[PDB]
Amino acid sequence: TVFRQENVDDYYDTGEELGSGVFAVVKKCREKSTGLQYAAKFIKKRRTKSSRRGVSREDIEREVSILKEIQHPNVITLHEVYENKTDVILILELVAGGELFDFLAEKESLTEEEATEFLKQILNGVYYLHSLQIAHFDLKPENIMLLDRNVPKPRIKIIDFGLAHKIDFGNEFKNIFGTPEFVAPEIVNYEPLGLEADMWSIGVITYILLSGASPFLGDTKQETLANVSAVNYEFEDEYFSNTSALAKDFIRRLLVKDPKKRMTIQDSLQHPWIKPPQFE
Ligand SMILES: Nc1ncnc2c1ncn2[C@@H]1O[C@H](COP(=O)(O)OP(=O)(O)O)[C@@H](O)[C@H]1O
Ligand SMILES: [Mg+2]
Repeated sequence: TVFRQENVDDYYDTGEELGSGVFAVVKKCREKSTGLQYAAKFIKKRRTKSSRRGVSREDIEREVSILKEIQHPNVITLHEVYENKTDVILILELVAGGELFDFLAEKESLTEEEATEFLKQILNGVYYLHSLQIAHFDLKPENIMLLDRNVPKPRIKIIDFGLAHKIDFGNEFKNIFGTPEFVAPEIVNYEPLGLEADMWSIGVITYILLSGASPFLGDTKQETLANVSAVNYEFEDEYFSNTSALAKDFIRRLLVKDPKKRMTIQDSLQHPWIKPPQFE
C-alpha cells in the first residue's frame, strides 16, 4: 500500500538523532500542528529489485502493518507514515529514557527485584504481541527503551518491529535472522520459526540482567552461533552464587533447544519467580 507523499518537513521539525541502524536512522521530531514529540524512523528503500542496500518494500509494508495493529503500554505505537523516493518515514511514539542496553551499561548488573520489574513489563508486552500472533524476532536490550531512566522503577516499551512477523500457522519459514547472541537455536539451524523464538531471547535477556554477562557469547559470530545451537551456557558461580535458585529455574526453562519443550509466554507469567547480521 502507499503512504503520505508530502514533504515530512512541511509537518514536522526534526532534532537530535536517537539511534542508527544498518539502513535506518531515527531522529527526534516535533509535529507542527500539535507541538507533540515523536521519533521519526527513516528507512532507506531498495533502489532496484536485485539490490542489497535498503529494505524491500515487502519488508517495510510488513513492519508498518504490524505497527498499525499494536496499542499497549509496553509497546511502541505508530503515529503516521510518510514516504518519498528514497525513504519510508515512520513517525513513532517517542521513548525518551534511552535503551535498556545503555541503562545496563551505566549499572553493570541489577538486583533480582530490579531485574523482575523490567522483566514483568517485557513479558506483558510480549504476551500482548503473542496474543496477536506477532513474533518480534529481535528482542534484546537495545530494542527495549525506557520512558524515563531517572526514576527508581522505569517503565519500558518494546521497539524495533523490523523483523516481526505474523505467525498464521504456528510457524513461518521465511528466513529471519537477528543478532547471534540473542537468536534461538531454530534460527541458527534455519528451521521453521514461531513465537517460541521470542521466549528464548527473553531467557538470554534475563541472564544478562542478572549477571551483566552474555550466556552464549563467543569471540566470533560463528562461535556464538555454535554455542547457541549446542545450548552451551552455564551459570557462573562468580555471577550467580547469590542469585535465587528460582531465577535460575526461570532461565533454565527458557534456554531449551526444542521450542516445543520451551516455556510459553503464558507459562512465564505463571512461573513462581514471576507470579504475584549473522556473518562477520
Ligand atoms: N520510538 C523510539 N524512541 C526513541 N528511540 C528510538 C525509537 N525507535 C528507535 N529508537 C532508537 O533508534 C535505534 C534504531 O531503530 P530500530 O527501530 O531499532 O531500527 P533497525 O533495527 O532497523 O535499525 C534504536 O536501537 C533506538 O536506539
Ligand atoms: Mg534495532
